[PDB]
Amino acid sequence: VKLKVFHAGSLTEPMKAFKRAFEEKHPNVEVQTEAAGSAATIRKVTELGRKADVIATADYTLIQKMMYPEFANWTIMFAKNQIVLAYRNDSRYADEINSQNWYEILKRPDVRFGFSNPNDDPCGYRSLMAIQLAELYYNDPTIFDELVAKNSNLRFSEDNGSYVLRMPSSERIEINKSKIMIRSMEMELIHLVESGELDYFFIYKSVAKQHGFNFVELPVEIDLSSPDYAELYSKVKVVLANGKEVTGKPIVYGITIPKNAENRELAVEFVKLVISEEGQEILRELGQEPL
Repeated sequence: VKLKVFHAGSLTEPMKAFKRAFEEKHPNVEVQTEAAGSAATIRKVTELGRKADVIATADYTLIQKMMYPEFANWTIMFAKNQIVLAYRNDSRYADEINSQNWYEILKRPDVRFGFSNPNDDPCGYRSLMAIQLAELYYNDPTIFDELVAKNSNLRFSEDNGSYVLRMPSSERIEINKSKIMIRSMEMELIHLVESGELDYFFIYKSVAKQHGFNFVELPVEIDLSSPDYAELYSKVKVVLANGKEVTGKPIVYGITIPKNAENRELAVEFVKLVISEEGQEILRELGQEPL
């Protein structure tokens, strides 16, 4: 039996461990995993005609938003994460950057950075959310302006302390290639930093640690990690090109079994593994703390 599991890119390393654990208990099963940004992952089912047994996203709310009621009808929340700014030892100004000067380093004309496509990937909208929340935290209304809006056609508008970014369609996104690179999913940015095409990238802390990158921790007030800062996070919103609206929220992953799953019984057992104490420990060892 082939169990089809489509998941957020940031779940790639945990999914290797889940596959191994599951196949140990179920010798007649091959877990077939595919990584993509969580919205692109869900569109495999909602637009590209695929059948999946398990969908796992980096933002639990996308399952309800994009799949209910025709393709799914429940979601289980699991795991947390945190946005950081990652780099290599050889990245320009690596020896200088810290939590106080990070946005000044990124503004330098000889520094290149990346983030993923918000239309496809929660890490991408969360990265833009964090940079805009920085304007509030540092009381500096030029950070998003100078890093992103002047280097793209991505812009937040402001009203009484709340901010909204309306995404262009993915084909209409424009980026200044001398400063920024984007990819559909955050995991693709790893290759660009490893090749030297980027100095820095916005990424989850878990992935930075898994892949051995250095990173700067961003303030808890902007990095979407903590339930205790939900009221600050909620001051930013991104309207994705498909019209779905995502608000800044503490990062919480989600899992479901689609209505068209072919292997429902085994899918139930796989979901049980992910959310079990064993699954929580797999995730914790790989850098994602439990709810």
